[PDB]
Amino acid sequence: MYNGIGLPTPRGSGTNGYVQRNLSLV
Amino acid sequence: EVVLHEDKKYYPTAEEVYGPEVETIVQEEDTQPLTEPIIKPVK
Amino acid sequence: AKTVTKQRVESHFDLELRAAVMHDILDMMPEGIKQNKARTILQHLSEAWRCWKANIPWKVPGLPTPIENMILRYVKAKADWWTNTAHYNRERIRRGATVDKTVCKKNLGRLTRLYLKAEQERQHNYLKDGPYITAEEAVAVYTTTVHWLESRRFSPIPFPPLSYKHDTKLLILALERLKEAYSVKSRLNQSQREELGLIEQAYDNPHEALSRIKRHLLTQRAFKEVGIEFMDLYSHLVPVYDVEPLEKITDAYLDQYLWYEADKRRLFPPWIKPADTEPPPLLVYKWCQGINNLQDVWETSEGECNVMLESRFEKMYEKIDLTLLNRLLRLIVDHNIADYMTAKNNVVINYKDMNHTNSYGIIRGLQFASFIVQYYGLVMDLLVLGLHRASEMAGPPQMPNDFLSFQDIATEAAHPIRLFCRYIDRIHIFFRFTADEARDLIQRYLTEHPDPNNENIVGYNNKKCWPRDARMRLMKHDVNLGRAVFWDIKNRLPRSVTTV
Amino acid sequence: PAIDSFGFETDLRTHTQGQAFSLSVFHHWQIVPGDPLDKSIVIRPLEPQPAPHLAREFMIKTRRRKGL
Amino acid sequence: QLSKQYSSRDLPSHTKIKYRQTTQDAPEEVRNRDFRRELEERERAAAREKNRDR
Amino acid sequence: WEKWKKLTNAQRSGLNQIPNRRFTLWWSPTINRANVYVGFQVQLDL
Amino acid sequence: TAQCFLRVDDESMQRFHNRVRQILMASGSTTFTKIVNKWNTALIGLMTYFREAVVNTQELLDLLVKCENKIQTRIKIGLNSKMPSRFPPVVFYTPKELGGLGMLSMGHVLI
Amino acid sequence: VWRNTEDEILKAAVMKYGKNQWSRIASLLHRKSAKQCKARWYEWLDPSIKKTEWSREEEEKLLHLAKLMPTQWRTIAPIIGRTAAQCLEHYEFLLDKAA
Amino acid sequence: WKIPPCIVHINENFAKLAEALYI
Amino acid sequence: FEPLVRDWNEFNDINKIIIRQPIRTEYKIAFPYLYNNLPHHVHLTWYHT
Amino acid sequence: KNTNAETRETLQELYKEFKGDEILAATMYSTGKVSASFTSTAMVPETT
Amino acid sequence: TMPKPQWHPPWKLYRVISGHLGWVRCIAVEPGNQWFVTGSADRTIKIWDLASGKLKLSLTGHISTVRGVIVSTRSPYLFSCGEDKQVKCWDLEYNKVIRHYHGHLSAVYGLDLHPTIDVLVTCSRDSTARIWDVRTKASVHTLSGHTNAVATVRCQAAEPQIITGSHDTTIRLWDLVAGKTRVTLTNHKKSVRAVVLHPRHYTFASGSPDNIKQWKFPDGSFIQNLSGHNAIINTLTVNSDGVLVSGADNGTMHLWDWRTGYNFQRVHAAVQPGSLDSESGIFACAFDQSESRLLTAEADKTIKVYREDDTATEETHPVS
Repeated sequence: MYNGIGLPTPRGSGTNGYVQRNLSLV
Repeated sequence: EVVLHEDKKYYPTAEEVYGPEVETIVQEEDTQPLTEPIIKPVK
Repeated sequence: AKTVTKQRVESHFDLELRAAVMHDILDMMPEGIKQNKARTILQHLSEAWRCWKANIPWKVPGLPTPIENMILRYVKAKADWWTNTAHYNRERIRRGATVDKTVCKKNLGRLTRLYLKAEQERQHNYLKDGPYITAEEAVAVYTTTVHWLESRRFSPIPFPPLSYKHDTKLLILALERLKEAYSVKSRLNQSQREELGLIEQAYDNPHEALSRIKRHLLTQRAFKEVGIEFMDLYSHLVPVYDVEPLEKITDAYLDQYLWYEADKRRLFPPWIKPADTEPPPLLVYKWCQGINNLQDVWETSEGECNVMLESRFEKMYEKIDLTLLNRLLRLIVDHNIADYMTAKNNVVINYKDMNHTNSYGIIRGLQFASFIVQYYGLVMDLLVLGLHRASEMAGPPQMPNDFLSFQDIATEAAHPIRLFCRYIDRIHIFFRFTADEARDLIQRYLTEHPDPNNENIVGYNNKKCWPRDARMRLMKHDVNLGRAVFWDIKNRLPRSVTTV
Repeated sequence: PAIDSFGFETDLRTHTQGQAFSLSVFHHWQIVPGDPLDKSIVIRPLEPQPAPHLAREFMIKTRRRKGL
Repeated sequence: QLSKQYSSRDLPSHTKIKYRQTTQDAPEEVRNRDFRRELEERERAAAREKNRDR
Repeated sequence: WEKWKKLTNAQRSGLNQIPNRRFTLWWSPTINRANVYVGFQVQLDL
Repeated sequence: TAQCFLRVDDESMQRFHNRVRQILMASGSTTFTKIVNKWNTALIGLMTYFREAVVNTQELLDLLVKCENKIQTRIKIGLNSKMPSRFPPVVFYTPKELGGLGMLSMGHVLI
Repeated sequence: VWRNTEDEILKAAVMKYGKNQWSRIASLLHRKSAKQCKARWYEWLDPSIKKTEWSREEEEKLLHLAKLMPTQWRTIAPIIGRTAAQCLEHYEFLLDKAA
Repeated sequence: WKIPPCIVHINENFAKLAEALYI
Repeated sequence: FEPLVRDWNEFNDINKIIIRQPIRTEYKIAFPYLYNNLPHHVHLTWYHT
Repeated sequence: KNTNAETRETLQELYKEFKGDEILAATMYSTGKVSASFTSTAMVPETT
Repeated sequence: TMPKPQWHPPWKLYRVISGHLGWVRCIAVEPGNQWFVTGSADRTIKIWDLASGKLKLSLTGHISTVRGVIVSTRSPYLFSCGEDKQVKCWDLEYNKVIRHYHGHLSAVYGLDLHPTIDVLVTCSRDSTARIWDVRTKASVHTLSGHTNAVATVRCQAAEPQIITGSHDTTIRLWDLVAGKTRVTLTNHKKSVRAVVLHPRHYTFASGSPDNIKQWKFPDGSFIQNLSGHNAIINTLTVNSDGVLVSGADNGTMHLWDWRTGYNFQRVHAAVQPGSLDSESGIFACAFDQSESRLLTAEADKTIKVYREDDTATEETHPVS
């Protein structure tokens, strides 16, 4: 889910733009 | 009337060079963005 | 039939400019029946362009008018093209579109020429429209500096004595500072090889040197010429001045000497702040921690208002005035040193082939120019604070204060201006107003600059980096206090000296 | 609740690969678990309020839009 | 002496001419129009606009 | 690791290739591996 | 009695970015290790000045990711390939005693 | 410094090549560089620099300026037509004759 | 129509300034 | 895909909202016009097969 | 400017004793002032 | 002498538009009279509203001075022509270049459109003209035979269809379908940079620094001289009502009677504030389609708009 997180396009950003959720959230 | 170089108007102004009845537009930046066609298409 | 691409754009512009000329007059407003010397009117045209570019008044003595008007018209066409191209590329470079490496250099050279044309004009306008500072403002500034120094009980700085004890320490520091330039010992050049030679021989025989120095300082008032060039920081340029090594050594020494003596005699009060006691991250800490320790600073119960205003002095190094500055230096140093400094700012400044003479501002690439800028900024701290509050901040001359301290709480709370720091020419002031001080300030503001149409809210600029939960909130009373405070501070500074 | 009725269709069809399918109608009103009038209940303004305060917030936000 | 060389740019493209239609401004309506009074109208309308402007 | 005469233009400028050359020789079983994406195989000369 | 929230200024981010830009621009006449010595100097000069304003500025963290990986990419382009498996991290971050290049990193954070 | 021989080699070079090609003239000279060449020509060997005695109006103007614009010799000099080193020495010389 | 072949001001308030300062 | 084209609002005021279930992109695609401003060049696909 | 006695008495004595000046007073095809002032910013602009 | 000329009212300056950043070199009016179009030596093509003079839009495609623009009566097309040797076809429904005619070998000094067929004529400095097929971008004919820059070209539906005036000081009337020169008029002594055709009189005029000349179709026979305007003549433009405007290159613009050859008015405008006086000069003139307004495009980066004077009479302005 692109829930308003991440990049529009991970194209010219120097990353793969991969997103994850902060596992230590609580 | 000591005229700090920041102001220093040479160059008589427009109204004074042309006169009181001729209008004077100055159009730098334009209206009407590029994507709005001049001639429109029909539908 | 090949296109015009990117490498033939300048070449093609000139093919067609000089074709157009040859069509234009040298064959359609002749009557030079013989053989119309078009090959020579084109030579004028190219020298008219070189002279425009070098800022030389080009006039060929006898040359018919139609030809002179044709040439002037076409040089102005080429100059409009050249300048608009410089604008265009500078925007591209500033935001980041080219990496091309000949455009970066062509454009640094184009804007250096344009800056020097603007500058030679500004010096001519000085000598024509006369000292911009009146004979009433100059006298108020002079008299106010005298009252400062006399209430401080300053003790003017004397000529570096003959058997002074510290001079080899001061000269050793000078030369260490100068070698730091050539730390790497690269391919440097002839001129840097020669400067390194001078440093080493004056490192070996430290008294031939000091003899030479004090001789210069005593007799010389006409110096060589300095060269200029720019350092391109991709978002703006920085001037970089190149002075001759002999005088570089005499100034390095004078720099060290003036700063040592000024700090021993306590010339600069504690709010003048690139100071040696802390780094900038520590000043930010001390400012936050000075605000927070003001007395009842966070209370709004009775309707107070704190205002933190911060700005810049907007051209000080460039409307310093060498005659007023000579006299204001004489209040402080030995008339010999005052004259050396002031005559050393007035040199010939030279880039590839353009030359002009500095007469108005200050060369910031001299080595005592730190001293001159901070002393002038002291005078303008005095015009902003007034002598009474500036003397409360600096505390009694027998018992100075530290950076943002006062003596008691009465004196600290006796005025709206609670803190003041002036980095080299950046100004950060902190006011604390009561309800009626604020109301009267805003009254006298509106009386003069009336805002009936609630348009004060529009100009206000905040920080679009915090969330709106954390930015500034523009209510009527707030933005009107902000503007009144600024309007009141910008009125203390004559416009011929500096502005805001 | 009409509150949590939103997008539940998409949530269900997504989780079950469209196998299930939901149709909805209003059926009746009911008491919301909230105490509409308590001042000591404050709003963490974006985190989801637990049941004791649904009507408290409901009032605050609804008037904040409309009732002042 | 017509060569067989060729070009990427001379490939067929844009092969129909858009003719100016009825509503845009066909040479017919230009055959009709009264221009002087129409122009006088619009110029007055603009002057009124920039009057209300200031 | 590894603690006059007058030179023409292209000697007084242009990089020195030797330290690049030896960085590549040192790191070379990585810069020259076999599991690659696209790349067409070739035998060094002799 | 109060808290100060810090951030790096916008014009200081832009000045860092222009400084890296002229590293990359004047590096077709430097050797890999001098490109990385200039990167190391600029990045220490930023981190040791700001030091916790950098943690709180979410726009720096991106600037540093993109700028670090532009420097790495100029070294690849200096050799003649950008294949990501010819150049694992080991060749850039290995200290200079073990023969690597000796980069110092701040772009391997999670943003 | 400078010696009759070099000064004349300079003179000859300049008068041939022209007064903006400083690098080649420097190349003719052994141990002299274009900065020094240019300075020497524009202060001592240029023939529009006059080494004569001061008209009385020259001098009275001199003192008038040196009072108007104190220690700015490069700015003063062209307004009276000698180089700033000449102007400076003669101003101290009038000051000391009246000392 | 023959063509040849190609190849200071000072205000007076400076005075009143300087002498106002000496006074 | 690469993005098709490229200050203050009141409906986004955080004091006036009630987040009981947080919006997600599945909803914003299921109902293009209800859950999105300026929804342009959009196909509204639905199926209750 | 009523700032102090130094300034009041200064301007008094200045407007009293100060009289007009002498040296700088005196010393402050076509011709070519156009072309000169156009390819040189260090001149006052003539446009004719 | 001649009959007595008609009395025409005078024209008075009434607007001065300023937005360009270099010489303004060509100007043209829409068919339907809503907007005119200027092409300038700052390389842009601006499109101005003709009522108010507001700038609606500016197109930037060229690489150098745009030296001529024109707008098609039959299709929603603008054709531009530049010093980069390129001729472009802007389509006005996306505001985009769609077509480009390649093949000249130096700056293209001017360009015209055929009103009946879709063909284009362009004249350039390589001393030739060319006939392009609007739709397949192909050169159907290369009108060669001049011996210098072909300063100007006009085309008409009657015969001959193509008239080019050049810098070797001669005029040629060309047969289009044949594609070769019928008649060669060598009456002018200095380069011919402007020629114009009467809307309803099978006649045409040709200007040069010597004097304007009037001539008669189709074999190009002398009719009369017109003299008085002794300056390099950049434009000639003729009204429906026998007004003939001749705008020159040293700024001055004279107004004449097409028929009797009597110069009744002489205008000398003043340059925009910061201009030299040698930066007065007129590059383009155009009558609007109501033939009520007269626009001019100037060497001081201005568009000067003149209108007809409504309160003058033969007894206010006697005719000589």
